[PDB]
Amino acid sequence: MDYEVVHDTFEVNFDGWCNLGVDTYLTAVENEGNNGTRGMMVINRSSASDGAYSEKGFYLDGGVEYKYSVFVKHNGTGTETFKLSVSYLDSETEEENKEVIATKDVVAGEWTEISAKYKAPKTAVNITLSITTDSTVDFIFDDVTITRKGYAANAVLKDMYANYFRVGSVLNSGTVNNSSIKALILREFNSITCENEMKPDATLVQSGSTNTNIRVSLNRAASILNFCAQNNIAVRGHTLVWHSQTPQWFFKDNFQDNGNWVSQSVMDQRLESYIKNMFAEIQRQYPSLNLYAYDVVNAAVSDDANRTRYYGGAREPGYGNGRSPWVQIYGDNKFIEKAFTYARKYAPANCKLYYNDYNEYWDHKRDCIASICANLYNKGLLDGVGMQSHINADMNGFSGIQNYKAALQKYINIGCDVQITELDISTENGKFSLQQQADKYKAVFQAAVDINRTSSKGKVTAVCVWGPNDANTWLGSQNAPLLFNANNQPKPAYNAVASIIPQSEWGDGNNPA
Ligand SMILES: O[C@@H]1[C@@H](O)[C@H](O[C@@H]2CO[C@@H](O[C@@H]3CO[C@@H](O)[C@H](O)[C@H]3O)[C@H](O)[C@H]2O)OC[C@H]1O
Ligand SMILES: [Ca+2]
Repeated sequence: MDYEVVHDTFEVNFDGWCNLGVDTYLTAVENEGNNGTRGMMVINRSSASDGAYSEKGFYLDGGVEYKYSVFVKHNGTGTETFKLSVSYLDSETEEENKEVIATKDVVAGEWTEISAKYKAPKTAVNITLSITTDSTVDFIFDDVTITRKGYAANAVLKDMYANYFRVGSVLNSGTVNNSSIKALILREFNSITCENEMKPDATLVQSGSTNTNIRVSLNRAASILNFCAQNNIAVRGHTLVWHSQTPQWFFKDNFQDNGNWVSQSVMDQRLESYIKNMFAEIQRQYPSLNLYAYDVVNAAVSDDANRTRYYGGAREPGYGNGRSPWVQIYGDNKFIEKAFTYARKYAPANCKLYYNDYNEYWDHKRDCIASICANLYNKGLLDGVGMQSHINADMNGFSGIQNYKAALQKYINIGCDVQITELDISTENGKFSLQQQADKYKAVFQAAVDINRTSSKGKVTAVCVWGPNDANTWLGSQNAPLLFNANNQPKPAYNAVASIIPQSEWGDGNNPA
């Protein structure tokens, strides 16, 4: 058992560990760790199955044997039976099986090692270590260890663009288990956004929320944040307010999907609380994470010209289908400035606040987004406009290079920054070739680089692609819309984008400027 694949020694961050059981609480405390170090306390359990867990899919493969080892300590009376358990999901049967791998009776007051060798089936993905007891006893663990068993800049995006902006991609619960993508991200990208795991419905906790204390959870995001903090990859938060992927109950008097719409002043409380508590938890659990940007409000301007003309861009009130529960409560887009105010209040200083939207180069919508953002920038509330940049491969037309530069320029002319937040470039089911997609990718990065070489005030501080490869895109792979194919081989677009910056100007991707 040579290689060490995991070593969690909670000195800085929670290292990807979550509370098992909706009411269990994890708290990392100084000096309560093994050897006087920082340790991880698990409290408030209410059944032998409650406890703590960590998805380690990033680090553990199916069909491989590992030695799993954790030091634990409890402060009760007599012996406690500790259990280490491993869970996976069978990529065939789609069932979660959890087998207890080590059972060990542990005396009070003493740091003890619990460990065993375990080899999960060849078809196991999402391998998850969890610690529990045979009682509902409180405990503390430290020094989790899993083992087996067998500046010159590189030609990589983050290094090539180190003097210009971060270069981002996206991770999700599924891709976080893909070894091959882990290697890709580490090699190329210095920014990650969670595709879904930081949205309101992935983070809000219904049980026990109240108007002035909305409970939140990073359990869905934790392996990602952990992976990013551990490897010095910056993260964009996505997203605090959005008419989509937000539970209806969040908007209802009794925290139930079918309650009554709440008043504006009730919803102010809940809005502020969600925002305060999201920032508090990120700080609490991943203080070393470079949370460089956050999408405070997402996609609030309507695609409908009638609404941008006569209703300040408000979507239609309601829930689902592009309707907005925010407009349902507030009547209006006034909630936007509210969200940025609370975000300015609780975000770290280095965390830049973005209004993010798509079809951002369509005149009537562009004009409305630019106006909203300029008013916010001027009040000190907003730092940047996010251009989602869900575009196609056509140099001409609705998202062609002209419309796109015009929008990039009008955003930059506000004085704020710009980020290109969710870039993908659809071939429209093969209507456009990979060679034309390469041209559009080259045009877009080239336009960002040009802004940065020109002026001044405004900059493009990130360019991010909405996915790591063509096997993992929300547009479906028939639109092959990213820089790497389904085997992570670089496409023509990658070659193209890698050819814009001369070797002399490359810098340190881990310390971009
Ligand atoms: O059924 C749910 C899926 O539909 C959901 O898929 C995600 C939908 O949101 C996508 O990302 C957005 C794309 O558009 C921009 O306007 C937004 O700012 C982005 O958030 C995301 O890529 C999809 O994966 O997730 C899984 C299901 O529960
Ligand atoms: Ca420790």
